[PDB]
Amino acid sequence: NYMGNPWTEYMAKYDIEEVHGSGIRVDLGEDAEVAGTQYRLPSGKCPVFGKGIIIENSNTTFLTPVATGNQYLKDGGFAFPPTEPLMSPMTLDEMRHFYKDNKYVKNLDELTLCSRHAGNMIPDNDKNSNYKYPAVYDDKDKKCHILYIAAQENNGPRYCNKDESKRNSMFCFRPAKDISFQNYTYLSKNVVDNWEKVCPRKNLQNAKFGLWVDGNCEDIPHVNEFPAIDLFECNKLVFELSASDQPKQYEQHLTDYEKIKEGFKNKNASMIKSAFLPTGAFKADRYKSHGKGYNWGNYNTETQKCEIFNVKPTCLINNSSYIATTALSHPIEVE
Amino acid sequence: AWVDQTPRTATKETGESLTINCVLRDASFELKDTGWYRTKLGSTNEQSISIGGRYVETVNKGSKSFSLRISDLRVEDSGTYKCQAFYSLLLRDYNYSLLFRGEKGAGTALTVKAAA
Repeated sequence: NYMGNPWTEYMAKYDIEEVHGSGIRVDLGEDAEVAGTQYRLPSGKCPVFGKGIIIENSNTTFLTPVATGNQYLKDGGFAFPPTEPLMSPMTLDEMRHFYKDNKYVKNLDELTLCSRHAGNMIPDNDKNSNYKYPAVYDDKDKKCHILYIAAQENNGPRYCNKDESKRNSMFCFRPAKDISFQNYTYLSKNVVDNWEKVCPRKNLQNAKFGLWVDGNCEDIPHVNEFPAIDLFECNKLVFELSASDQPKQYEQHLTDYEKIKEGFKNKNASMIKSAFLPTGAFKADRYKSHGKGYNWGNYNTETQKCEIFNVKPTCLINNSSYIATTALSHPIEVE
Repeated sequence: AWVDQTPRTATKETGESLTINCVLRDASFELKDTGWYRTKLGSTNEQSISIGGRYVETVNKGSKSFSLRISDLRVEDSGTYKCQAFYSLLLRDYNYSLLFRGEKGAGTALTVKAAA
């Protein structure tokens, strides 16, 4: 009779579609209005551990400031250009000093502080706009980097394929959990201040996700199995298959409507402004995953198999050959 | 920095007047722009006030202070008012500038009743 589950509270933080509510590989869960025009943006309530963007055919890394023709590189990355005074990038001590008169903000955890700090950058001199920029925090540097470019992928292999191919291309890139992003966290404007309690972080040693069925934790019924030499590789796989908000109808020669659809705001000449807009039977929501995807994996350290699945788990099985991992989780860290 | 907002509370009669003063205190940069927000008594949603009509703003950029005067007060004006400061940022070249969302006052709890 009783149909409750004593696992419910413990497992809430693996109910990713609820706590996170957006894409993970690619997060463009919300739309905000800037100066009349509507743009897509990240909106994930949880930090994405390990995630960064890989720029294809460029030396330049993604936390290098965007191209303005000044100090960092030419072609540049995704980060806010230098400013006076410099709000980005900014260290932990530097942030805590800037917000020292604000009791709530000055005591935030490093990750929520960075998202909040980023939240303070005004889009295109629009004072009352809901549009806030995402950000990446680096635990080695202790540096919050504010992202000027909120798009996370553009690489249809018609232009992008060698790594740039033809005569007049501009930016090819994709989200990844590269080994060099291990200390990075991708932070949307919405990262909650209580993430370390409601969001995944560390992978679970000697644990396997399961389903609560008739007072019992049973195996996940339907999993897909991939080879994975180590936990990192299983995490990369889960992250590759996780909730995506990418326009899964990808274009060719990018039109302005398709530019915005990828989460582009500025073609840098000014703002990207659609004259016809999305119209008809579209809803405007056909690429909002709301956190729906293959967000979880059961890594078997013995068979080297990454058992990946798209239903939320509702208990844990004790099994010494397993590590339970999520697409939000740290690529490496185990508890 | 922090923004000093007065008064904290106001009990007014319909038709009366209210001035909310705000001061940007220990601020490295100058006041570049300002905004005003209100949560109506009944809602939990803070919303943009539209300056104009009975809502009149003065901004003193020299002294880093700004104020909102509401005249001919209406019950519908009731709620908690917050002012917000914005700072400027020059990109290391130019000539484009960029706004930054600064500190916000602690609020003004305005109650507006008629006679009885």
